[PDB]
Amino acid sequence: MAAVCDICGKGPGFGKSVSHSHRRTSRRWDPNIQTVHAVTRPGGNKKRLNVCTSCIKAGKITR
Amino acid sequence: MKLILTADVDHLGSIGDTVEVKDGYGRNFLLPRGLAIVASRGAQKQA
RNA sequence: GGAGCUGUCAACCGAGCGUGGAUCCGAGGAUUUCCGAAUGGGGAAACCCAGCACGAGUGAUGUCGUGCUACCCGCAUCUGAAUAUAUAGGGUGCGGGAGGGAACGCGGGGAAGUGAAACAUCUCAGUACCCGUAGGAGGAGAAAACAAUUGUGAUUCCGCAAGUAGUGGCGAGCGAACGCGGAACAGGCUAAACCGCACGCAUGGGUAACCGGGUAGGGGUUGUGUGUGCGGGGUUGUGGG
RNA sequence: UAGACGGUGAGAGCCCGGUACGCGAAAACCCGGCACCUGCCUAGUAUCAAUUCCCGAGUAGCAGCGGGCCCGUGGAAUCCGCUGUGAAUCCGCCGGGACCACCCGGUAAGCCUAAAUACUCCUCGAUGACCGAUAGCGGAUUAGUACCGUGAGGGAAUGGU
RNA sequence: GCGGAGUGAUCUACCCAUGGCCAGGGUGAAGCGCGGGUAAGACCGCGUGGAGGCCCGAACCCACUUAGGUUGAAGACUGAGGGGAUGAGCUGUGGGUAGGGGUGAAAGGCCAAUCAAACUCCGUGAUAGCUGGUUCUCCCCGAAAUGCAUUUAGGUGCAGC
RNA sequence: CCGUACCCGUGUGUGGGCGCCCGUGACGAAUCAGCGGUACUAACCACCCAAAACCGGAUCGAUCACUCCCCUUCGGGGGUG
RNA sequence: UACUAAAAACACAGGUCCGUGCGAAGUCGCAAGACGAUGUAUACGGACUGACGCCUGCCCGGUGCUGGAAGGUUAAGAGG
RNA sequence: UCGGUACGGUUUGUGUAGGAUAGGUGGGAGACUGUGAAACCUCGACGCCAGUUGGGGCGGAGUCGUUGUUGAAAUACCACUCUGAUCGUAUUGGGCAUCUAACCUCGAACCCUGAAUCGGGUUUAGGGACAGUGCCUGGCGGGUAGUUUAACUGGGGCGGU
RNA sequence: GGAGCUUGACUGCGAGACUUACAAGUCAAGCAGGGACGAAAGUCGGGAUUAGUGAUCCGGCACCCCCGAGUGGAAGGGGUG
Repeated sequence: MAAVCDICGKGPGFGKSVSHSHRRTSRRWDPNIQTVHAVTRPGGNKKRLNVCTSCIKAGKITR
Repeated sequence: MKLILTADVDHLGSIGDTVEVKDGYGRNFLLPRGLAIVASRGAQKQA
């Protein structure tokens, strides 16, 4: 799971890979986006949301 | 994490005494169950 | 505007218009089969087939005509299941979008050949190329910038600086900045502390100690605290609110 | 104030269409001006003690991995992105090329900002020590046609009485 | 030849669903019944019946040898002879897998007459120490094929002429 | 096109035949009292396989603590108990 | 092996081994999701051989695999 | 449970002086009347029938510094003795065991789906803070991609330089 | 060949030549300082000579105030060995 954080825009970063011999190739840094059940009130539908840990730290924190 | 504890919990202690939540226990056990709230500005309400 | 027209290609007929203003020029408007974003459904594009409503017509089914009918987003609003609160959904309504365009711009993705007398780092290059995405230009911008003791006082662009200091299997090669001189030269609104209110959560469900401050009194009642929201205020670095 | 070009039977200022120059817009559009309409203010400016609050938060900064800036992780600052941790509001915080004390400068994590600059599908007017039909756009002529190709695509020749 | 972006499974390779074709003969399994056999079985000989990745042999699909053709009648054929021909079959319609990938009863062959990685366009005026070309004249003067070093000996730099 | 069939559909026609509506016929509720069944089933029970601890027997070892004799280079094993 | 080469090459049956305990293994795809399979150890994918008959000898040293933990070596992180 | 950070506490080896065996040294060369009382009885880590320290009871107005035959032995005041071992007050890593509360379940039933075997929601049941995933990091790895693999070579190769 | 004492198997320079494509290599009288042998004159800048070696970049040790990205320091860089 790496798809863009639904409520921030934390997309993947793209770049290279500095090998020991410096033969760089393409790689990307995916954000730690986890699938959580999200509600809008005490006891809501608990739909679904792939969201980053920084939002688990502040924002849409339900469970 | 500093949550205003509103229920007698063995882990944390007496209601309104203190709090040392390990950044997640309260997130998925106190805040969804209605046992504690976020100490945003309620510290004045508690004391 | 004016006496000749009926376009040309290919040029021979026919029959007509015209000084009362034709042909011709330019604008606006109407009409605008069918396909194509094509979008009532569907599709071998230019084909077929439906539904709703109005109306024409046949002695009546058939047929025709004019309108409406995709999706997604957002806005207002009714209902709001499984499941009770309640939401997702569903329903109705009004706007916008959807695809093209010759080049130009931004962000982001991201090569090889070549060169390196081979060649991997590297270079050719963040070009070509795909998507997104605008605009008539855009981007960038109002100093958490430069200088280094004289200070300047938003950004951008051309030219110096310079093929330098520098960086590089110190190889091929790459390549600035400060500062100076020019073009055009504009800087202005918001958040937050606070205050008065609406919504919201607790307390007091009473002695709240508030009701524009205060005085003399009264009622003693919605006081207090706090989340969201509207409107005042405040928007700055010699620090300011 | 017309000798620019072109055409007319051959080399035209005075033959012709035109040029110089001056006129010229109902209506529509664009621009500008005028009036209406819309919309802001019953001041916080100034002197002062400094008790208290505030100046953009999972941000800054730190660590690791990467990008890029002359700067090829190197002693590697500034800037951007990802991942964990994770501060403060003026005796503050960041920068001034590892870094540290002092000094100058500006107060980030919120928004907008025309001109100068670049470009030409297309439409005007003009130019040319540019071409003259095997050249110029491939295309002066039924031209992106005939034709070739499953198709994407490739892609002619023919001017002159 | 390399890279990107696109295009083609309408021939061919494989598969999928769905219809069809296979004249006419030959052989005559199991099963069944009878008789013999055994208490039954095992076993033998008969009749019906009729199966086989069965046989000979047409259409049909192939392409084994030879001859012919070979600027051919044809960018892979013909004639005379052969193999399979009720099956792992053939063939049409319809569809899909598409390029560092597909497919393959496996040959490194087929993928629109080209496959030890298809085609078109773009990068691209690709590059090559290599081959071929490099357009009118005249006048003066006039070499080397030696030496050093070279991921170098068919090239180049410096020296010598 | 002459002649003869078949299918879908509309409207007109005859009379028949059925039903609307009335009428008729057949099933047929509705509550209350009792009583059942256990039907579900709190509990509890029959079976019911599993069974937290605690006790134990063996199992080998490249685990380890102790020991017998055998070896050495000194680091290490045997059948063992 | 169209377009020089049809066989002694290939291929199935048969016989072994390896792997797989279920959105299995393996493959396609980055993932989702498919195939395998509307199957699940008498099944499935993979490797060698290629009916039947008799058989399939010796060798675990090297390199593979499958199991093992004493020690050694042993990144980051922690600590410093 | 193991192993740790900080810290309040009775506090630790018959190796040597010996009523005096704590790595050691000390606001005091006594902590006053202001200490767990040299009585038998009996035994706790050391255990040496010996002790600073003891181990439980007590003839309830004194062990004694100031009665050293030693490092000045009187530290159950101090460095709170290195204070092990340990009694535990906060903190904390790993492993061990369990749970439900995140999370997971092409595990069952139900809902606009009466338009579905996908999805989505609920409930239930079972795994379960593991796994998968993100960052960093080690290993493996011709399955994949890009390159190299010298020369006079008495043609080239082997050879030798 | 042999014996006694020693460390010039040094420092900063070295005109001028050979040789050579270039880099590179090779010799050098004599001078300043300071020292060894020598009573002295004088010899000594390794071995009777020629073979015993390896360009550049980068990195490491010691040393020299050479700089020190505002200043004073440091990191780092620079010079000599």
